[PDB]
Amino acid sequence: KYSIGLAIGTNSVGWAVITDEYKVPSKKFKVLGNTDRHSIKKNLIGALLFDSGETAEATRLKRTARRRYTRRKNRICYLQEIFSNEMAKVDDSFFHRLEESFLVEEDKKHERHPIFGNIVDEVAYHEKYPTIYHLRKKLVDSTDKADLRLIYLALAHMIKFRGHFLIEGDLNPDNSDVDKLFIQLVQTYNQLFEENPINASGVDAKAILSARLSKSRRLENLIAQLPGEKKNGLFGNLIALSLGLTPNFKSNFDLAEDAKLQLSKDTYDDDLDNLLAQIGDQYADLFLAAKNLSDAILLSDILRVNTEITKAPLSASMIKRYDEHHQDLTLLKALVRQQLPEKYKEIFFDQSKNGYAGYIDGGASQEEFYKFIKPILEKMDGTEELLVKLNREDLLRKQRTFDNGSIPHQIHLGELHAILRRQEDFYPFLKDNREKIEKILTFRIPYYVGPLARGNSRFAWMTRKSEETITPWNFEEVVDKGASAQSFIERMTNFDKNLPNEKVLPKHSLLYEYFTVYNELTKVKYVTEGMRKPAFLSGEQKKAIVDLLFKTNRKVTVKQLKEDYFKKIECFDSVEISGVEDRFNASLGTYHDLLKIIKDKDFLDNEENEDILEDIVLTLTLFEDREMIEERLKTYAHLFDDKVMKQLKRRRYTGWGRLSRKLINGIRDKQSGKTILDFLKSDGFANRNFMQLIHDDSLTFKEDIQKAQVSGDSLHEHIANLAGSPAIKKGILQTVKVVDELVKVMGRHKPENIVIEMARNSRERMKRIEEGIKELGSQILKEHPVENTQLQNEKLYLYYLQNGRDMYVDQELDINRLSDYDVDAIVPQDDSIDNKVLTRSDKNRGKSDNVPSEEVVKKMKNYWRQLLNAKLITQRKFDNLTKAERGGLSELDKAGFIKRQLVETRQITKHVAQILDSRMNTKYDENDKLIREVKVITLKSKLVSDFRKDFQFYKVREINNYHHAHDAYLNAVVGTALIKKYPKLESEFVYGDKVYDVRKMFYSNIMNFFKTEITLKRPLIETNGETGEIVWDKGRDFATVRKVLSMPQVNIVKKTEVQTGGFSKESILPKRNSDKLIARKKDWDPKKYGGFDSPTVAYSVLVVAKVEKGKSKKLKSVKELLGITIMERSSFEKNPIDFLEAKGYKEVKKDLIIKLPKYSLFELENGRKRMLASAGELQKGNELALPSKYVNFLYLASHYEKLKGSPEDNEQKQLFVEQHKHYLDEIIEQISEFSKRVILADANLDKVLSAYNKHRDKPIREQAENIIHLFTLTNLGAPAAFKYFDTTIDRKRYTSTKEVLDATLIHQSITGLYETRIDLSQ
RNA sequence: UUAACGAAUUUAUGGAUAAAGUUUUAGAGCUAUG
DNA sequence: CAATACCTTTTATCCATAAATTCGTT
DNA sequence: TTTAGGTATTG
RNA sequence: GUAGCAAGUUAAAAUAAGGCUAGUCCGUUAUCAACUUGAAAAAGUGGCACCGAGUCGGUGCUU
Repeated sequence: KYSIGLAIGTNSVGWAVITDEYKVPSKKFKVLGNTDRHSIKKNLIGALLFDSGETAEATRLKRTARRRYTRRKNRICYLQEIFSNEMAKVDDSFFHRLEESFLVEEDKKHERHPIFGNIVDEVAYHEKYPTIYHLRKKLVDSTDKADLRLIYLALAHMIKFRGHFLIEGDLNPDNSDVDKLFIQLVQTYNQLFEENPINASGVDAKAILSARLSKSRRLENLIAQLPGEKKNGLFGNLIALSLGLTPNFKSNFDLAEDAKLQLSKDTYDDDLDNLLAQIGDQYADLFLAAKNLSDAILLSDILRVNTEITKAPLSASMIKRYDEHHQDLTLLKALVRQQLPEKYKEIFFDQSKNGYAGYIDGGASQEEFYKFIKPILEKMDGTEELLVKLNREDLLRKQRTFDNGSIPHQIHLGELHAILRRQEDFYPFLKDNREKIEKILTFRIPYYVGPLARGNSRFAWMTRKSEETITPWNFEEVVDKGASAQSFIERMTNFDKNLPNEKVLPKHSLLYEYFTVYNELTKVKYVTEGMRKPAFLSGEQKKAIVDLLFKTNRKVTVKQLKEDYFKKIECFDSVEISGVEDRFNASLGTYHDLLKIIKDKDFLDNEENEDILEDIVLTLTLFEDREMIEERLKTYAHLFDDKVMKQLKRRRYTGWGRLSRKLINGIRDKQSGKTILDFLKSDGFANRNFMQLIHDDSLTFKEDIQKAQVSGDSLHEHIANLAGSPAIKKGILQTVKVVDELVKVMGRHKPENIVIEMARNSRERMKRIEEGIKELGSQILKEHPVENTQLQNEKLYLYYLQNGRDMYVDQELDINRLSDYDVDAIVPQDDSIDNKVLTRSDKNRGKSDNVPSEEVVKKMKNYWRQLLNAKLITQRKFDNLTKAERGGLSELDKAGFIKRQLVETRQITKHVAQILDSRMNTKYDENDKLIREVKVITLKSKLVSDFRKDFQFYKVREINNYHHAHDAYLNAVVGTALIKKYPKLESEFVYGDKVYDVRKMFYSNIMNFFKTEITLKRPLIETNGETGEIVWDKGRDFATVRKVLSMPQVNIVKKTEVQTGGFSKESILPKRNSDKLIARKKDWDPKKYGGFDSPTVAYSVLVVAKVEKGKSKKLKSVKELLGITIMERSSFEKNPIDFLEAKGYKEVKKDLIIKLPKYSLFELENGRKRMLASAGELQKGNELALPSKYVNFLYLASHYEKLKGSPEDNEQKQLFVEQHKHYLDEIIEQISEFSKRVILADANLDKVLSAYNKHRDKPIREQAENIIHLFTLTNLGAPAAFKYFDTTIDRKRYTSTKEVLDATLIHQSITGLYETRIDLSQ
């Protein structure tokens, strides 16, 4: 006797209940608690607000760095352990000095100067090496035995910050000059080729090779310069190889098989010698030189500066930055003294000012500093070098900046190696550990391995050869690299849907291939002259046709079936094939790829081999790493020739199948003894399909399957499995939590109907006209020019693609008056450009029931073709216009018109249906078939969207929040109505499998029967034709829908949420004497070191106890709100009382402590409502019930997108504006009584009241839209800033929570209907 | 996901890296003047 | 107190799986 | 990409 | 303490407090009104009809 309608969203679930006669019911509700209100009446319509669901991405990203840091302190710890023994010979407490660099001298346990204890040599250190980058160059270059403490600093500084790993392979410091490497490339080529020598001469390899241009475009430019050799010539392939590329040297040597080489792809160190052996080892000396050039080019963009003098280019690159910075500072500091020496104190001494003082000591960024001084630079003379350096963006540069990290880790290794090479002569431990120390810089946990766990990480999957601790140097022996890489993909590979305990098989599985071919073959029927009736293929032919045609060629066409098997083997001269399409969809693609390599067809058929062949494709599909395949396949090398194995490693397969082995060949019928595959051949004269095999109550598969699946799952996992945005799953879980409570209210009765709905270019318009009159060549673009912002007006925009001519009339159109001209939909209602057309009269097409008539098509069949070839209309736009010559819009073509519109295409909503439908219908009849008690309808969102605009139920989002329940009411109404008159469409809307045909087919505008009068008659009492059931009464029902819409009480609930996440604001705050300064790590008093600030408050707790007051220390009873933070929450839950006493409370009444989560609800005094927004802040209580005539008004007053509808109704819409023009004073009057009652902000309303008095002379459409902003003052929520016209009005925040503590607390259930009220007294 | 196969984008989940920011300390501030 | 103003770490790179979505095919 | 709660200081 | 002037670019150390299961691991996603029952997961609990509508009000019947 009822129906539920839902409207699911991101931040809200909408819900309304509808009757046979479409009233929304009401009911008296009991109220718990100590308050005198023991019952309340509430309408069975509402909505549920909540904060959006948050994606794990933000969180995971924090996990990367959380690890990235606990792995970097570990990398420096590895350096120290090597030095620890040897350094103690040099400095007893060098490292201890560093560990404590952060501690203040009062807390420091050693000397204050780290590199050396003494103040005197520490000064001279910075005196000679102002940057580490300075020292790095010295540590690379000198031959002198430099102090061990310094060597550590340079090396550790490279290991602390490596640069990136986006290059594999090695680069060298020697390969910097491309010409010196280029000539070495030519120089070698002539020491090998005395018959066709080349020459360097006058080519600029440096500029040409190292350019932003394409790795191809640079190629052509170089061979163009040299005397004219071919890109295909040997030299070009060598130039091509050096530029990252994939040359084919087969052309020059004319080898039997093509061999191609890339300098990023792995197959290179191998590919050289496999090709090189045929040519000879002498040739290799060339290719290494070509590789060398490639490395010169690669780092050519990264180290742009000259670097010939030193082996340490990067540090040299810094030292120039520091020296340039120093030079230009003096010149700047000078030139300001010279001409403008009044501003200089602001510039170099004021930290706040984004000056150089702000740039260094203040927090000003390089972009902020640059912007700040660019004006001052151009007021003083000599500022050219300075300014050309500022547009270059290289002026007074810091050394460590955002743009580093374009640096690849290799060039650091080049300096580390150089230092290590220098000083190993002086320090023995260095020579031994040089390999061991470089690996620290070089190592990187390979991603497929993952976090190195000991079963104690949810994320980790790796496998260990020995249970011992992992260092970068023993990684290979302890970590089972491969099996991790298999576990790596396997944990993300889908499971078998039918049997979800077993892993899915590889897509190219040989077993899967057969399964896939025999399943298409079992349903093949052949008709021949001899036979009376068509018959399925039998067991021999399936087993014969596969052996005969599928093993012979890759794809099997139907013509091959009759000629190659039917005629040749069965000697049937003519036959007809019923089941299959033209070619067999399935293929034995793995069979043949395998066949060619091993060349042993006998090997492929012995079922003794299936496990051996399956494993190769499992290992062949799974693994990325060429090294790894070999370790796995070696087990098979005895069976196979040594040449065979070489090809197998090459073949890679990508992709995962649909079904497990256990499903196809494992599961067996207890009675038949046969498997699914074995039933797929030889099923008897009745040959059954795969789906058919599972769905036979006689066989054990329906009994075996269901045993595995029930073994079901809880809702969270049922919900979490759903694919799509994690925030919209919150609305889904909540929307199903909503439905479950509604049934409880209706006396645990199930409802018959359920309607669900979920809701979901400025310059583009200029270019489809720009180029469409360039191919037209017409001057209508020049005759009238326009701007890019105008084209969101429909009628203006249609003119331009049309060229000013009517498709229905063929005449030139006036530019000024388009209001009289109609926008015409090609198909009677689509509002897109694909189906919209602009003509003076929409009747010129002919019958408005019909497609534009043959009379206009004969006039304009050519003109719309000019517009297609100029892309001024789309083929769909054209094909719908032209369709009048293919018999017009066919009944089945018109069926495609409406049917496509009605059904929800979105896969997520469908699942929502199963969730509800399978959660509603539990009973099963005596037959296996399901009992369809509740009908789950999924409604499109546009259908209701037009319904509001059509039928005077206009929606305005921001005045109020009721429109969410309104959207649900309107979904329950339009849905139950559409299924009441159309059970044939039950299958199309409802999740039910029932059955619907397309054949039936007069108007393709589905939304018509509601209409009392329709633009060209319908009775006001509607009934289904066949059953006689009365479905819609236009006179009786439409009043109740406006009556329901215009209701002043709806349940609006904000889901209460404990707050989770980060402890506090992330910033480090400088030292302070505040007691709100949170310690960063225990030993650091934030007053001395600085700490955190601004904790997030998880939830507030209510405390009634005594505290000490005054020097008197008299205990007096206080009742207040304590804010439990996230950091605090752990301690609090263990012992609330002890935790409380530490906060200062005494004599705490434990029983009465109430944990108040965010958004908690309090009613105080005259029924104004306050939401607890924090321990110390509050949020707005109630939503303002502006009467419906205004909502309908303000939507029409706002004059939404001008007017879309028909112009004759639009005049009435315009008339409505003026007739109710005095409402603007009534609207503002509505707010004031609502403001005074609930909102308690007089301060603001008065400037508001004063603002509205001022703009009475401004037009209504301008005035009405600005009035809308004002409601954000009344909106339930958080105070926020709004502006009227030109006046910004600040927010009024409620910085005290006193008033709440003596009020009544409202605990509300998910719908809002069940309550428990608690009056608060001490 | 279509029939059925492929391709691509986007979103979801995960791994391995990088460069900045922020905070305390170390980089003897001097010269007139109480 | 309650106004009033101010504050809130960011930006890159590579690899993988899966759905959903909108293109293609012989 | 802006929300809306901490935080400190004023008239 | 004020006025003059020199100066600045670099570094170490922390990067959610921290936890035990001490791993080159883990620590910001999801989930949550209330009350009874539960270690949790989870289960349990709230008569109806009519006239009406500024945020639910009244009446009749049962209770």
